[PDB]
Parts: sequence; C-alpha cells; structure tokens
Amino acid sequence: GLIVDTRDVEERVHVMRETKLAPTVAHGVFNPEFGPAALSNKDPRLNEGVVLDEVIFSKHKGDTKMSAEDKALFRRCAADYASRLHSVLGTANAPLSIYEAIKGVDGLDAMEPDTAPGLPWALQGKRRGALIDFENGTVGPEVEAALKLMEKREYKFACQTFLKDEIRPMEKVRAGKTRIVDVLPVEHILYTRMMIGRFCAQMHSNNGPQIGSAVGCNPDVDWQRFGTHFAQYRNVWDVDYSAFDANHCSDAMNIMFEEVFRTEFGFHPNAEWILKTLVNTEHAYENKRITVEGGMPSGCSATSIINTILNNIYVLYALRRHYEGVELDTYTMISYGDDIVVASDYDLDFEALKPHFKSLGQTITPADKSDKGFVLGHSITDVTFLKRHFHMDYGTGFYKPVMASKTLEAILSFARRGTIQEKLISVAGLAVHSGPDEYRRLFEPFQGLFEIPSYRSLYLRWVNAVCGDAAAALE
RNA sequence: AUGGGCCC
RNA sequence: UGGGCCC
Ligand SMILES: [Mn+2]
Repeated sequence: GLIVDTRDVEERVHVMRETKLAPTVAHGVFNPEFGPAALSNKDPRLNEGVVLDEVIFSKHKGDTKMSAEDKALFRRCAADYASRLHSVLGTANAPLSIYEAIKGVDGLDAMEPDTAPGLPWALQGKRRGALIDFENGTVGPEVEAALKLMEKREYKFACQTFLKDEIRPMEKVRAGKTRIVDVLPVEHILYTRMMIGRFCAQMHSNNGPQIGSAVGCNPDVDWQRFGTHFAQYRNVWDVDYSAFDANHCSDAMNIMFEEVFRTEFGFHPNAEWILKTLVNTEHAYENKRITVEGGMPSGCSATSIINTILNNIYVLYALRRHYEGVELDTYTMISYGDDIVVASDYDLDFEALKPHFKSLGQTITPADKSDKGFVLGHSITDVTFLKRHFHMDYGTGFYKPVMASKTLEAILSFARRGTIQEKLISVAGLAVHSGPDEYRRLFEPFQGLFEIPSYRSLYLRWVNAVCGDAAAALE
C-alpha cells in the first residue's frame, strides 16, 4: 500500500518489545540458523545502523494503479471466479446473528475470548471480556453503538500495530525484517463475521482445488486428496510472492469486493462496504499515526479467505492478460493466502506472466531458487505448500505432509516458558511424517527430560485419520 | 501480542 | 479455558 501521510501524536500506544521465546536443550544440539524476531529498537543482534521502525513499514512500496482496460479484465476474472465460487457454495449468505458471530457456527470457530481488542479500547486499558460476553454471546455495549455506526455506514477505526513475536531466519532477524500484525477493533471483526460469516464457513467446509482454497483443510488427511489431484497434471508450479498482502492494489481489492460479495449472491449490502473499509486504513505505531492506501491488514476476520480469493483471481487475470482462450478449466490451483500451487497440462509460461502480475503490484518468483526462472516439468513431489512437501507414504500408499528437518529443528529449538511438553506433543504430530530415524533424531535432545510420543503410536493415529478403512485393513 | 486453518 | 503448527 501507498503511505500517504505520516504524523506524530501526543498519545503513545504500547508496543510489546519482549520475546517470550526462550531456547531449549534442542537449540544447543541443532544450532538452527533461526531466532526470535527483533522486537526492541536496540536489540544487540540487529545489523547496524538498525532502524526497526523504518524496516517494518518498508513493505509499503506504493499502490499500483490499473488502466481502465486492466480493471475491466480484472472485473471479468473476479466475476468469473465469483460465479464458480458461489456455484459450489450456494447463496445462503444472510447476516449471521450477533450470537452466532461470537459463538461461531459449523465450519467457523468462535471468536477468541481474551485476545487484543484493538483501538480505541487499548487506550482505555480494557479487555474484550469487558465489551463482549463470549459465554453468552451478547451484551456489554459500547459495541452496539459501533454496530449502529457500521449499520449506518459511518463507522471509522484505526489498526493497532503489533510486532510479531515469532521465530525467523537469522538473516531476516539481523536485517530487522520483523513482521507486523494489524490488530483491528473487536467490533469490526464481529461485524465482518456477521456480514460474511456464513460464506466463510461454507468455503472452509468446501476447501480444495475446485474453489482453489485450502483454507479449512487438515494437511494430515487432505494431503492425500490434494496430492492425487495435482499428480494428474504435466506441469506444477510453486509460485512465491513478495509481500503479497501489502501489495494488493486498491483497484484490485475494490473490484474483487464488488464482484464477489454482491447482494444478488445473498449478501447484505454492508458486506461489500465493511470489506471496502480495509482498503484505506489508519495505523497506530507508538507516537506515529500512519495512513495507508492499498494492501490488506492481517487482523481482519476473513484475511486468509480474502487473500485466497485474490490469489485465484490474479492467476486468471495474469494468464488472460498474456494468452487468449484462457478459462477456469485451463489450469488448476489451490491457495492458502499468498501460498499457492498451480498446475496445468498446457505448458504455461510463468516467466512471461511476471509483468502481468506486476500490473497488479505483485512480484512472482520461483520457489526453487535455482538461478533460472519458472520452468515446465515440475511435479507435485518437488513443491511445497504450507511448509510441507508431498511425499508418498510407503506403508499406506497415501501422500503425507513432510516438513523439512531444518524447519522442525528450528520449531523444536525454541519455546515459551512452560509450554515445552505440550509443544513436543503437537510438533511430534508434524515430525512423524519424516520417518522413524529422523523422528528419533529430532527428539533425542529431550529424552530423559520429557515424554516423547512413540513413532508407532502417532503413525497408527495418522493411518486411521487419513483413511479409516486402511487402518482396519491392516488388522 | 491480530485474524483465520487445523491438531492436542 | 490453555498450548503448538501453518497461512
Ligand atoms: Mn490501486
């Protein structure tokens, strides 16, 4: 997005500058090339001369403006995908009830009870529990007063900028490349959920290549599904984006919202409106108030769905801008936000598509960093999706999600105070797919000190998960 | 110390 | 409730 104005204000907002992530016994063994994001301006580890506050916002390189032609083409691609999407999902997208939006419905989890409330509630020193009753699903407004302002299309807000406390590669860490989280007001998240919560639930439950969204999936069981599909195509591309979320141009965002959330698809007219408030935003980082145009904030309720929708529309637009006769069945794809696998029997030229993606502000490069650009021939077994490869399991003959050993070493090397036992249980569910020799090796540093689930136990758990029949078939 | 998968 | 992973 394009930063339009920067200004200071008397009232400073608190920004958390203390990493909870301390190392573990594994850190001494594995010596990962990874470590906590730099949160403090004066961390000893940053490359001098530092300036976090400069790097953090450097992702905003502008707001690409599209020609009339390109906008019309994008509108065709957005409307076409919207057709495919609402065909599969149906058109039951009426406003979710205030109760439902808090409590969730089938395929849509409840709202978090004690997460950040956003602005202006953080200036008042107040938590979500004070503004909303989550056990019940009503009361405490305040909020209602915001509801009405949104209902009357005159609500305004600002995003509260937090620094993401997370493990990152040390090169990123040294360079002060700390990611930021754009916390929206809890009433906005609520209203967006009311406006498009049924739609989001339907997408989650209908995830897969057809709608081109992996949002709602469970890699353990769905890697079989996804893997088999993508193995039928001659060419499979692993497309990376650079700052996908920040570089959505205001024209693309507005048109997507107009075409995908029409009233004629069962949406309340404020569905479109509430999403359109994500385009031009105000952001509060300590004393600074930064106003931005373009880009998606991370804290919206449907951030993943929205990026995923955009991702789908971008690929159709890019292909149609270069080639002719390009339709939805020309290729296949699944996306989770910026993350994407594309495939086609046609020998598509993604290196030539680069400039057409540039017309939307987006910069594509190959995942396989090998000197050359995009090429044909790559199969499903070469690519990554959600930090997981597709490897065929020798025992069951199903695809399983395999994370790279180095990524697992990094995950295991750090933990928040007192979460280490839980962490190892959870992470073993990931590690099991690396095979038993690698599984033991990854957990060796913890033997004697914690409970490490056996390889066999989790293997049998996974067989029943992916295919309950194959589990019984062995017995 | 966001949102939303999923898992415990 | 409270953890972990991915985006
Ligand atoms: Mn624009």
